[PDB]
Amino acid sequence: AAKIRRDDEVIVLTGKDKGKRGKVKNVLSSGKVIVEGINLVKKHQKPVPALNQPGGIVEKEAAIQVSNVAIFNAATGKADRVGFRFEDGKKVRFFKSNSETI
Amino acid sequence: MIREERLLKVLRAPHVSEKASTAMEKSNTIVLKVAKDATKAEIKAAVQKLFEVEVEVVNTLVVKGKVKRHGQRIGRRSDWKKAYVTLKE
Amino acid sequence: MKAKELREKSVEELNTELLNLLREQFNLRMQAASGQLQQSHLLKQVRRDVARVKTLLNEKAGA
Amino acid sequence: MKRTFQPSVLKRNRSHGFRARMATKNGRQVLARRRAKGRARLTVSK
Amino acid sequence: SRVCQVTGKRPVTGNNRSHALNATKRRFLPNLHSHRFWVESEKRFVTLRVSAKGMRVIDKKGIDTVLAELRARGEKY
RNA sequence: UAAGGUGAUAUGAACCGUUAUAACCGGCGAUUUCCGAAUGGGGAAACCCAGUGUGUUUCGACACACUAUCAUUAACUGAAUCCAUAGGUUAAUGAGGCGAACCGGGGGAACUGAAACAUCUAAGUACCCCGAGGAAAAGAAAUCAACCGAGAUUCCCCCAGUAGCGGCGAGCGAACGGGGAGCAGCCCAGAGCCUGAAUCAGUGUGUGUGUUAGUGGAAGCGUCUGGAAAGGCGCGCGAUACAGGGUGACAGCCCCGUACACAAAAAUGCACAUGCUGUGAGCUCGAUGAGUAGGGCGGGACACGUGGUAUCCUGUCUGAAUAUGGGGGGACCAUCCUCCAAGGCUAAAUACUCCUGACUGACCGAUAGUGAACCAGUACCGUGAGGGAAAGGCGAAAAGAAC
RNA sequence: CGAAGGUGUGCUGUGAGGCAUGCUGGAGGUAUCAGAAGUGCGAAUGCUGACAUAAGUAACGAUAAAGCGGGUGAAAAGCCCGCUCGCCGGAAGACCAAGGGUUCCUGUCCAACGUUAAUCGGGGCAGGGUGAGUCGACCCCUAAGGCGAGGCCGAAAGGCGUAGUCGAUGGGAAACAGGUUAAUAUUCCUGUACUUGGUGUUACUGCGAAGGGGGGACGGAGAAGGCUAUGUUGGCCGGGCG
Repeated sequence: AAKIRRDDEVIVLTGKDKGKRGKVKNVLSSGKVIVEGINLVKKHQKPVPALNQPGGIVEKEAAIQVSNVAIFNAATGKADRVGFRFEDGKKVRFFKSNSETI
Repeated sequence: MIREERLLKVLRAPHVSEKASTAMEKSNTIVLKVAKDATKAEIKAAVQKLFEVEVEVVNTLVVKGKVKRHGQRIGRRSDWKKAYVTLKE
Repeated sequence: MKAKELREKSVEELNTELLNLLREQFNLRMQAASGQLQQSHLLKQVRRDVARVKTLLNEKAGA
Repeated sequence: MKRTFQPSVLKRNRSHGFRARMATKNGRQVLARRRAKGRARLTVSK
Repeated sequence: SRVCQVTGKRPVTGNNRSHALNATKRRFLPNLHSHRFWVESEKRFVTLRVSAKGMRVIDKKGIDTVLAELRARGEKY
């Protein structure tokens, strides 16, 4: 009951990174996934001296909405919607436009 | 019976302070935070059976909580019980 | 733990397990108040273990 | 000047405490109205 | 309270009407007296607070059945 | 159902997982400190003090369980006082407290209007108290009617601001009859034939349809502006789905949904058929509710204020006949007509919304809408009852400003 | 390739108004003709918020009174230390009850609070602090009074009251001196004590209540005596000889 899962590869449909692809690192309950190396923000990391302090301006990955990413088809190379079928008694995902299981 | 379970549940923590250290030096007295129920007889029974040390006498006091302010919320801290357990020379 | 494993045990073994779990609980919380237990999470799991034993100590003891 | 409020927790609890409302019918109506409004301090007891 | 045990009579309410038709709330009380009746079934005296019409009822229907319906309604005698 | 989680402010730490007993959601269970009807006694609520019995005593003590009051029933005793009651002990069952409105009953104002005011009005209102239910009350003619007839109660629209009542002022205001909603009748006062008889109240067995978690669910690409396309342009497809909400600007085809087709281990709700427990059914014969109807006095209710005032309820004093009889038909009398009081039960149509879900709005949009969109019955004020605020908005994303 | 709103300008209508467009703004608006109003504000000693004025004006809360040196600090009239001066002293000192509730103590901070400044604080923040057989409560008993099984009375609610049961401001067993913490002490420590119960052997032995008796157990005023608390003086002891 969840289309874009953790270690899936996705393309991006919307944004400054539109069309660019990558694999998903983590999925957050706010309806947002993180895809590494695709949405880079330049945070000013403040040093708080009660630890070891790297400091500086560190670029990291931001959360992108899960509506903006779509599962890569990896055969034709364009984005694809995925649905759920019952290929056998455990419910499984499958690409539309060609009945292929992920 | 359910005696030793109560003995395990009455003790909470050892206290660390300046007065606790001065107590253990000048009087051989340990200071420890107990449960709120904590009669002196069951405190003595618990520290004897669990800590392997004979006990002379036990004094107990009640430490009231301080009404702190966090942000704008007034919140009282929890009310706990302190015990000075005196060990045998 | 495995709750079915405690279902296969008897009254005396579950009572000795309860007293051992409470003893381990006391040791862990005194160690946590003392400064050690970098691994704090065991505290929670030990608490849950005692609760599970008491559940069967009502349930296997009779309805 | 001596003021009207000269406090005492004994007269306070005997006059407006929880058991002094629970003794009479009109005190139980007072408590029903405090619960219907939804007040935090039902009586002055502490 | 002023309740006849046999007839169940209560004080009722109403008005003092004047000669100028002023209405004031008054009460009508029953003609209540405590009288002890000789019951030869249990063969003693039983005191009852009865009205005078209740005494006329006990004179018409005997005391033994009136005590039976008094026991039926669950009163005290 | 599940590949992500350990509630929020609210990061962090240590962990738990991924094919199944991580987490989450649902049914049933377990534990449920103390106060509170508070129930062992007391008390300044959240505290103090016990008694009795059983088992665990390392002998310093533990751990459970019971002990309120009242009503009813039953058993032992039991005075004055032979008898016996009163009284006392014990057990079993039941009740008590709270809750928004609706309902029934016991009490019951005044302001106000009358251009003053006393009868009257407001008004059987506000309020107080008692009691019950998901509805409650009524309810099966001693009713109306008119010489024709209708057939229990309740609710709505007419009749009709009509007859009437009224310092005949202010005001109050029917009924008969008509159209509808919904319709259901019984039983004891007592016996004989008879006992699973037409049915109702409760247990299990089964089915249906619900409720309590859920599952699937269609079809869009290029190009221009732009921070970002869902927008403009072009070219397609789905539709029993173009309700809605999000998505970096306005998306039927990105997502969650929607139409639709489906789903329950276990718990219940309603219908049934089924099986026990109580209960009578149906024919014959009788009986048919007495300090009652009525009356006198004093009040109240009927639209009806004592008036010529019928009818009903009663505080008080009386007091019948008892179906060859009695009530009513608006003073009352006679003739007709119609019914059978002094004993009860009863569904539906009707009223209400603390609370639950869904949907809607020529409703509001932060001085509005609930007092309260924000940790609001809060802060604060008052001895108390009680009164009672102000306060929303960075951005798409903290990328919340290193140096 | 820019909506509402805001802010200017120019046109235009007899008027309420309208149209256009510049800048701001960054997502909405709405023709025409119909329809419905929480439909138009300058006044109500209107209500709510904001902001003026008086005006940098009065005042800065006992006329017990300060001055100097050193320190700290970015900064000292006010803080700390020290030396003088002043004030109270049947209090402006020291212990509590009630009432507050952490205001106590230490470190740190000076936005707001403090009628000024503040390095200070009863302010913010983090930590620490309250030790009892003998003190007090709880406890046993009662007063005034409250509640009150049954009971009596009352439309209902409820009122009064018996046996009981609470109710102190009263009656009831027991601990003193010295030392110690930054903050507690009749609580901790040292020394020396005392009280009440249970339990267990021992010595004798009639004990036993919810009842009887005593005791507890009691006014005002006055006066005298004996003491002590306490103070003064002298002696003694240690220092001084200015």
